[PDB]
Amino acid sequence: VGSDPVILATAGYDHTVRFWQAHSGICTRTVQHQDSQVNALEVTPDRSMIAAAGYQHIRMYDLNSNNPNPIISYDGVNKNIASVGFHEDGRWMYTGGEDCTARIWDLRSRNLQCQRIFQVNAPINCVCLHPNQAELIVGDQSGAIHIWDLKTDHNEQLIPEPEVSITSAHIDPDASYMAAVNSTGNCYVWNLTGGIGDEVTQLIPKTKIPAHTRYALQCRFSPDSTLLATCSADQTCKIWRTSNFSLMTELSIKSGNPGESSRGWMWGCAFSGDSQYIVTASSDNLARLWCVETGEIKREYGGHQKAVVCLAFNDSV
Amino acid sequence: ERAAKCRAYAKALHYKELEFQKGPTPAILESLISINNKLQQPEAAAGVLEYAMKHFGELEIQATWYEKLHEWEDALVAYDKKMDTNKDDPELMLGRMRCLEALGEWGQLHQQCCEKWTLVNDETQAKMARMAAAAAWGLGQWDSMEEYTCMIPRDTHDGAFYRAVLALHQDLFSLAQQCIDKARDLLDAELTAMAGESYSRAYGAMVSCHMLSELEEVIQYKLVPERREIIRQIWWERLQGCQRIVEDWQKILMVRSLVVSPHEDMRTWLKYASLCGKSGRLALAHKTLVLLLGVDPSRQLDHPLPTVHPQVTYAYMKNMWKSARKIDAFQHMQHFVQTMQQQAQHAIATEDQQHKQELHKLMARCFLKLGEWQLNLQGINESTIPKVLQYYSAATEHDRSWYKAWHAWAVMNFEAVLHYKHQNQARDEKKKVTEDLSKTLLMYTVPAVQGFFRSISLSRGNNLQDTLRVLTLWFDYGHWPDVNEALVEGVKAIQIDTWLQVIPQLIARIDTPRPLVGRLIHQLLTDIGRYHPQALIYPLTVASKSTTTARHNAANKILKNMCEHSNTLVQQAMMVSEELIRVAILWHEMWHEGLEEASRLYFGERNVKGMFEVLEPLHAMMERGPQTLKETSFNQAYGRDLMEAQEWCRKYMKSGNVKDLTQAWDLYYHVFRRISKQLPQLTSLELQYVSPKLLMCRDLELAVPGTYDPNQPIIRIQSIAPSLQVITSKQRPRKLTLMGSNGHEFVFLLKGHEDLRQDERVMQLFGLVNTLLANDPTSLRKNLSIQRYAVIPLSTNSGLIGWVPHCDTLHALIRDYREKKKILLNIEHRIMLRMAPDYDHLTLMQKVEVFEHAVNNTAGDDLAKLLWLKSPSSEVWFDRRTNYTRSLAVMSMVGYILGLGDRHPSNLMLDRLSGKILHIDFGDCFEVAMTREKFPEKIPFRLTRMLTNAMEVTGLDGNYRITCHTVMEVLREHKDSVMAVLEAFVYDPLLNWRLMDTNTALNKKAIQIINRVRDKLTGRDFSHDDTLDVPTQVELLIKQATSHENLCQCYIGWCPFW
Ligand SMILES: CC(C)n1nc(-c2cc3cc(O)ccc3[nH]2)c2c(N)ncnc21
Repeated sequence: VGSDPVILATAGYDHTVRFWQAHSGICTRTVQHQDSQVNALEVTPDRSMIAAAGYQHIRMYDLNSNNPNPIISYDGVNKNIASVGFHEDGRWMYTGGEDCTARIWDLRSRNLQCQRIFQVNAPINCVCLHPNQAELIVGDQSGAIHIWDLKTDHNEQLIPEPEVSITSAHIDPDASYMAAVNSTGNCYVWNLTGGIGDEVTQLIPKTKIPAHTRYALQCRFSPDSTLLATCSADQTCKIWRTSNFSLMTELSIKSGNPGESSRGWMWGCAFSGDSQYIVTASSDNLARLWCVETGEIKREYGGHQKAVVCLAFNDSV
Repeated sequence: ERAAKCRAYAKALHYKELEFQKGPTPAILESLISINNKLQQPEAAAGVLEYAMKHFGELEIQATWYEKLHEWEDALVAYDKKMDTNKDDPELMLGRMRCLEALGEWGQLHQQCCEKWTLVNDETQAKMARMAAAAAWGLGQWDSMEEYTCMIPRDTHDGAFYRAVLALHQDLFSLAQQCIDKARDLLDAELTAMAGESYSRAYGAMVSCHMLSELEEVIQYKLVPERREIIRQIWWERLQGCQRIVEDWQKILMVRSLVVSPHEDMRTWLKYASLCGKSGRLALAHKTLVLLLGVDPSRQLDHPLPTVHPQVTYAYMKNMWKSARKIDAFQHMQHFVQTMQQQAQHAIATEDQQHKQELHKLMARCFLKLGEWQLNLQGINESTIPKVLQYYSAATEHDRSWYKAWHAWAVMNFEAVLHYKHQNQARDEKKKVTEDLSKTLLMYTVPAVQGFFRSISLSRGNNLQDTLRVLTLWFDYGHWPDVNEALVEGVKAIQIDTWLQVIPQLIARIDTPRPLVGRLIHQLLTDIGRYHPQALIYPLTVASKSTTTARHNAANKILKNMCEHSNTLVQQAMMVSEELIRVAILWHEMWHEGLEEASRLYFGERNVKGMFEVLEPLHAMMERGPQTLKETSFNQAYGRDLMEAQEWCRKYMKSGNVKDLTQAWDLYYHVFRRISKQLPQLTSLELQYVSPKLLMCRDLELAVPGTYDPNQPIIRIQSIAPSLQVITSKQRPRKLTLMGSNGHEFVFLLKGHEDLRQDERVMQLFGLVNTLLANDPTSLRKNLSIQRYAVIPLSTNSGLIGWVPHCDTLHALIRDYREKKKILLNIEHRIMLRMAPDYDHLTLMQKVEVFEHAVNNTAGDDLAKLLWLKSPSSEVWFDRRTNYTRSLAVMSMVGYILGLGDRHPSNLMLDRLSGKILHIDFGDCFEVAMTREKFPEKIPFRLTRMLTNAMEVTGLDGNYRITCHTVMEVLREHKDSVMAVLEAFVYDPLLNWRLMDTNTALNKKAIQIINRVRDKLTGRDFSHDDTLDVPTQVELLIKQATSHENLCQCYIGWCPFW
């Protein structure tokens, strides 16, 4: 199940974490995650085990032992845990919580405690790690984005438009671009002054995309740095050219008549390694696989009883 | 026939709206403002226009919008913009002109008419005539009037009207006589031509008919020299009385101008100018005063003002302050006063006493402004304090009476005390210090006290604030003889009446440890005892049964003093209250709560020392022996078990066993199971079992609770109804009903275990807010009021609440509708759980979806729909809605300042006869509900989806928001009275307990709450730094009260989807 070269994971309000075989739609294994909805899923760089950020815990089921239950649970934090992220070298894990803290966990040791804590006023929705492993980008509900230098412990903060909750941020693998998406449904793009190694690492504003009228729920860059994907409460995943920042492909699930009252938000996405395909999480209980170029619905992974809020997607050798 | 015409309309609006429900078209939008207008519902329709703007910028040209929004001043500058950018465009000019004729800008209206006379447009030629006739009428130029009248057709009411004026100037009264009777008939027939769907031309016909009847008196003023006082009286009275917006009075005066020049009217035009300043048309107000001065728009700006007419100058000076130039304004005042006192002291040759007096009274007003303005320009500090105090005392001198003068002086003195106290807390934050502090505070306290006393006497009927203030000083000043002397002088001086307003506050300090303070209180209360007892017994009775010795001691003393006096009243009231507290929680009910508590401490907490404290008062309670049949029936079936269950507990006390203790709980759980069974059986109480004494009571001298007030003959407890329905609830409250000595019956809620003393002061606040709303003319225009209750506390546990008729809880009305229409009551709830079983723990983002999901698959109607089906007609449906929208808004704002939380669907209700809404349960006050740990309210007041729905379509734009600012404006104006009351029970010694619940000294906590409140009353409630004006703050509140993010967070019971 971590032995298949393609790990595809789905989580939601239905107390399971389901694993799928990408190319078929067959659900492989399914895992018990009770007493909470899953907020975020992320497969560890090591491909050994997957993390499930939820209500006041991060349970972590194993991809190699192909069977058991959580190897590691992390506790002692109140209010939700919104984002997870790992540092390339095996042992570090980051989290944004409703408790207004970004936290760094030593995976290679004991303690329900965490190695570090970074307080903010206002809950943290998303946390991601600059590819250089040196800085952690933190977005909160006030509309502030914090760059946390993991060396200098210097915090530096940036608000775009906000008096508006920034919902997710992400940063292209090539470290050229950073993107923040907020509850207005805007998408901000910054250029990266690659300071690094004896660092500066500045951000130069490039564009605001009027991506959506409704909440924008997540944003993500293709591994290529070619494309920017934006998921939203308008039941849509919009894929943007990084050359143009114009709309390339729109994936959506909006009925076919004004009187259907929605059914489903586009909660998340993950690109494929070759950036050819995109996975989609939705409140209509499905994950979906799309052709990024045609916007074809190349598959529909059905199983969850209740809504789907997370994906994880892995293509490593 | 006339009452039957609006019925046709109301019932058409109902559908016209229900149509707009299905799809907002500019078509409907047009026929909605129209029909709402015939229905002479102007402000509701004005809401419709707001929606017109914020969706279709599509009768276009922002100047045409500013014109329909009667905002001529905005439309004029927007029409200039649109004329200079574009070309001539004959219609742009017409609008540009209408803006002038409403603004009374005759100078520009006449010029704009002549200067542009190509006007190849012939309709443009026709409309042109009417305006440029009145324009020339305001500019004297009668030739110009005649020319432009010779172009107005004699068929129009307007054509016939302006002929009447031209004749009356050129003295042709037989012509003028006939022109009026024709203009009447040309307007009579015109009011049936546009038989409803007209402008404020049905309201402005009353402007023309007024002018026509006045213009017939102008005829009377030419021929008969002996109505020159009769006519001027009716002219003058039908003015202070009359209320017609600025614009109409211009015209009305212009009629009177044909006969009396402004310099003979003066008071008339100063009164008019006065109004132009309050409504905020200063540029106009000015031009009136410049004429009355007959001296420059003080273009010679560095020069002194002319003292020729002291009254007119004073107007100008404040018009100056209200205008931009206000350091300048302040200057001219200092000097103007100096010129005035010299114009008195010398120029008063004896045989001129009236001039002297009016001159001293004008000065007192000047001195008040001087103090007022000085404060505004400088603030409060060591340099202003003496000056304004001097300014005010000076004002006191020249008027002696005058509430305002004596008030201002006291408040200044009282803020001097505050300024220094609050400075010294600053000093102590970082012996000769205290000795100068005490000399300081003593120096300003005594006059403060003194001031408030003379101010109170001059109010009488309207002084709650001042009265409360006297108390702050009285209680706060742990009594230094100086202050005590001044108080005891005052107490003697001022009427007893006064203190009734304040009885709860006084009794809150019955047991003041400070000796010099207590004495006076007791004395005062006993004198309040002498005249109007009744106003005293109930409140004293509560106190006389108080765990705290001091309280019930000193309470009894006053009652004793009242027996040498009204003994059998003290005696009756004594027993009626006792018995009602027995009836409130029956013996077994107390055992039922006391057994639950004791099992939580023992079996759930290992607390036997807490447990013993729970049961022993219930054991000692019965130790007295049964006294009513119900107490004996209980005693038989449970007494023996319980008395021996305590036996085993008291064997354990000494043996320290656990097998001794386990025999007791064996017996204890036995009776619990017995009682629990019989509890849902309690659905009625009969007096003859429960309290016999109360059944016996016939024709008492005691007054029916909360009915006593002077003015009104005393209504007494003539008999108590034999049965009490027990409303089945968590606190099974009884529905007690009394028979009145006037005939009519009086119903009450007899509550068991809720400290009703808070809700009491809350009523007090509402009382005041009602007075304020009655006194603001706009609020009075719209009948705006709060529903208050009669809250008669009985103990810390119990009390009586006045029963309001014709009401069902919001929850009820819905529960019924849903069951009638076959909808599952809690459907939004079930839907939400079906979607997300873990709803309570979702991220905000996640919740908002689940919430929206529920909302989108359920009817938003119900309340709107059930209120239509209820209605017996359609006009009755319509006015019940007008009443609803307004009453709901009033409490929205009031509730906000009060910080009134917990507004779930069972805590508010709707009077099914008037349509008005009413709130119950005022426990969760101040931010409390939002500060709590579990499930914190984010809502400022329930402005929920079915409440919105039930209003007019275009609701929040219409009557709701309008009524919002109005209420809020009244509140901010009277921010001090409102705060007097609030401080009164934040710092109330017996009520601070509701702020140590932030856990589940207080000095600092109480400070916050009040600051929080002031912030709300000054528009600082949001951004610390901004000072938001009303409509902004209002808009902000609605926004917040409406946000899905806020609502999806509400505790589910609150029903954020209702
Ligand atoms: C039983 C339901 C319908 N109900 N609750 C009340 C009620 C009003 C009320 C007012 C308070 O200040 C404190 C508690 C209260 N409880 C009421 C009332 N005052 N009059 C008529 N019905 C009423």
